[PDB]
Amino acid sequence: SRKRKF
Amino acid sequence: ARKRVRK
Amino acid sequence: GTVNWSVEDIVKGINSNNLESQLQATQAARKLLSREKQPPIDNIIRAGLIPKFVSFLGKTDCSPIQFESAWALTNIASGTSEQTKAVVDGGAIPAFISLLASPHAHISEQAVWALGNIAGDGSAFRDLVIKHGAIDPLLALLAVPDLSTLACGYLRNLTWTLSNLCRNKNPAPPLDAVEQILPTLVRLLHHNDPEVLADSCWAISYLTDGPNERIEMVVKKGVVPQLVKLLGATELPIVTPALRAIGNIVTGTDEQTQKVIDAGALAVFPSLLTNPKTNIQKEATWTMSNITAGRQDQIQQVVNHGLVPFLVGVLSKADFKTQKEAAWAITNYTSGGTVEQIVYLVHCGIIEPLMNLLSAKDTKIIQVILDAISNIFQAAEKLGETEKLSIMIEECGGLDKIEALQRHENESVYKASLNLIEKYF
Repeated sequence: SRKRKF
Repeated sequence: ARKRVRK
Repeated sequence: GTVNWSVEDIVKGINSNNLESQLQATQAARKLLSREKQPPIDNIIRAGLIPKFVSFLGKTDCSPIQFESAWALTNIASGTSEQTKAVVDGGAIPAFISLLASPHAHISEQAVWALGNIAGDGSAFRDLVIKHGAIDPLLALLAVPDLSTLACGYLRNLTWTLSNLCRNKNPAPPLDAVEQILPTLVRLLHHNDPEVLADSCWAISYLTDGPNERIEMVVKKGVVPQLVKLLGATELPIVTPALRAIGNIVTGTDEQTQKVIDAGALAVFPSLLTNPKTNIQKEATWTMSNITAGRQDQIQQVVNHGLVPFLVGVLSKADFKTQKEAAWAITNYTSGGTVEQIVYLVHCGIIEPLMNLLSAKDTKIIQVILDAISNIFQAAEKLGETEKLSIMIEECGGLDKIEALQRHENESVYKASLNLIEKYF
């Protein structure tokens, strides 16, 4: 959810 | 390097 | 000799009905295309030589002309996408694939190189090389008990071409192709040559940049411990792609992130978060931000490894992009962390640099910082120490920053700043 892909 | 030249 | 030929002489030689004259003309063309400065690629294309080179690729009875034409076409395919497209339009892909099985090692190597260039042009040509059936022979070339019995340059070329077959998105490589390649790529990731290792790590990084199912495909092969080992390497060309792959993996589910943590990756981040290379610091802080977006036990592992002071450090002094990644990490930490963890964060000195960064000319960082402040304030509310934190924010000049932000152009920014000033100040 709060993960941000490259 | 996406492409390389051979010298 | 064969040096400094004119394109007209090369054309006259290739147009002769003499395979040996054609060989000498093709060698002259190769030498022209191997020039360090302004190789006359477009002039060679306009002369219509690519079809003749492609035809020569099939002269099994004259391996020298095969090698020379493969070299010339490789150097043509090394330039613009239009030039690589010219190479592909001449029918070069199937000829090079057929050449992969040549009994002469140098010819097979040149074919590998040419296919690498073509595939590296982009996802369309990559998938076209795959559709022509290059993966099977490419992998058959590496089907040996020990990779150390193969020539160093041969192995490096094969690894780079495979990496290009793993590269690019929109779309990502076909799933079946990735499954076919991964075992050999893992074997290469355990090879002792720094260039093979770097290119294998680059391939893994490409395969892990996407939906979590790709990350799972990669992680199921058990590469995370080796990725962590390489993350600790001394050679920057290896650490860079290893860090990229680890970051990509921690962009996924909590269990994949946990696989990264269990391999001992966090123990390497004291160096990574202080690495003199700005890109390494930036990507390490991005990885840390994605880890602090995980579960509370994972935030606790970040704490136990003594990494919160390092985040405070990069927030205090670093390239602005790294500082933005650090602000993201702090906000994720405060959003997912317990009250005790947020208190620990405050005790490490986060407030002063966090406030100092509110004077930045980037709206997004201001937003992120304000969400972090709101979360820390919520923790304070739970502990009944909101006034203490308000004093800490005032003494370092943060209240001035929020009051100035009240008149910010963005709407969410002034909304949040006003809300803080109304709830706590």
